[PDB]
Amino acid sequence: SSMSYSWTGALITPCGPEEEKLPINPLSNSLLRYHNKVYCTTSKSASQRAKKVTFDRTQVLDAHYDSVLKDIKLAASKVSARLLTLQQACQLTPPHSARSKYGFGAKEVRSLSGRAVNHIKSVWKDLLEDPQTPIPTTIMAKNEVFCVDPAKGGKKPARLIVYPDLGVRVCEKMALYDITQKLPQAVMGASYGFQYSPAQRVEYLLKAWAEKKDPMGFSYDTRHFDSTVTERDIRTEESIYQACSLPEEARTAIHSLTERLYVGGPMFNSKGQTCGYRRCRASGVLTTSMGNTITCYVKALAACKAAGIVAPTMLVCGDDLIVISESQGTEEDERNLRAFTEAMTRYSAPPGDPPRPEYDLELITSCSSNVSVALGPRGRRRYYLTRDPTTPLARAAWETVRHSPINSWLGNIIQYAPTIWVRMVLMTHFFSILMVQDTLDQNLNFEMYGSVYSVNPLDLPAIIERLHGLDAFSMHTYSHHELTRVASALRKLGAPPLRVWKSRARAVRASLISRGGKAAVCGRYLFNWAVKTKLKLTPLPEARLLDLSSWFTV
Ligand SMILES: [Mn+2]
Ligand SMILES: [Mn+2]
Repeated sequence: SSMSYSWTGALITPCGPEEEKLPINPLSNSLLRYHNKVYCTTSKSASQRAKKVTFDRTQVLDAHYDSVLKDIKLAASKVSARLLTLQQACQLTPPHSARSKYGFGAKEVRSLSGRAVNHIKSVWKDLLEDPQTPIPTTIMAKNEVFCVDPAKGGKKPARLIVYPDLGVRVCEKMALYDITQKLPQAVMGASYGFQYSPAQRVEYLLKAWAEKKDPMGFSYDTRHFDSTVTERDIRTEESIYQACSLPEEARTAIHSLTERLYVGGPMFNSKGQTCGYRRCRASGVLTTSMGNTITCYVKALAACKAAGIVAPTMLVCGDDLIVISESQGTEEDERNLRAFTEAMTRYSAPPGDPPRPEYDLELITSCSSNVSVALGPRGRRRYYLTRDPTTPLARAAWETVRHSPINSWLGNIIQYAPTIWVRMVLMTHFFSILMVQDTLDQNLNFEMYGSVYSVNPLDLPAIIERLHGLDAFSMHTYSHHELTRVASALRKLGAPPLRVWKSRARAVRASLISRGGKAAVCGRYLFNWAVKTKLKLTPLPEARLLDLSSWFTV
């Protein structure tokens, strides 16, 4: 039926300047050596991406899909959602959000400037009055950093980002922001993945695994998910939104945004030239995350019915899915997963990599992470969330005139504090850098799900205990998979091996302790793994007074 995109031949041009690596990387050339391997995706590869995601979608639904969709609409109907005032929506605009073609930017929006408020007022009226004229969007290449993979062609091409003007983005929040805060939990409950901290995610997956008599689990991820979303998927998303109790003015704007923006529209490059036409999800609209997660859930739950998955417990984040279910024996499990994949392919969610049943929790990777196991000194098994450290380490080494990688370091330290690579490598490097700079007490930003939280490095012990438990400071015996992966990624990036990081951490620890105060607490808690004679760590009173509850929610 419909093509995901069509193209005029105009270039996807850069949105301003694209940074050069410099001949010296002074903050990370003591972390790793192979800086040649660290690269940033740019508009230069945007055309290769465009080719890869342009294809004809043919979508065939069935009675399982219809039954699931009915249950989801009924679940939606329990939600009451309100319009945000124009001013409320204005003040949720991030401080550096891309400015408007109409001579104002995020600063004016956040301060309720007269010019910006009046312009947005007219954008909203036009939404209530015109349910049809397509809204123009800008297309740009995502700039993000990876390590070269020769096994996969060297450098990945940049993702495509598609977004409307700042005035429209404010209007989207007026109509749909409150729905984004309520709909996913309402239709998915515990299956909604973007409500869990790493430790809570682990706990959820362990609980599901344990309650199967004979558990089987698998992961599923869709190839180029946004381009596989059909105009009919998007209209079905509106009908799920419309299932909630909404004032009529919201219903009118929701429909108008769907027909004029969400289902498709023309795309212009940063130079204003017409560039193509979109008939799929625009990654950049307010409903991208919620839409992906709900549509993924509809298709996946229906495909579970198609395939005969027994007693499925799901975890869905965007287009990432884990299903833990009752095994029917490996032979039927293999067939069922093929049925699952075939059904998802009919629903227009074809697989990136073919899914495979697994019977060991460590071997299932979803949303770029997996559960692993370490011991204490106790022999007591402790489970925690980890991931391949390759991309975390590459981003740790991106340094330009415009970009400092230190927030990146801190983010990984916070999210993956129990891991051996954070504890021995990133933590060691982080405190070493900040000590030599004498900036240990200068706050840094932790960035997660579009929010920024101010963090003082010297509070990391309390933050980590609050998020991960004191066990995060005493994991002893890591798993074979995890040791292999971490050693391999350090070799791949030219970083010192773990034994060298141990020697460095002994020195960092001694320096931290010698400074007394909070710094000494960092040394004793975060680097207890480094010394032969372990100190007995006790609960930190400050951790009880931390409300980190919004850090890993939307
Ligand atoms: Mn995907
Ligand atoms: Mn994915």
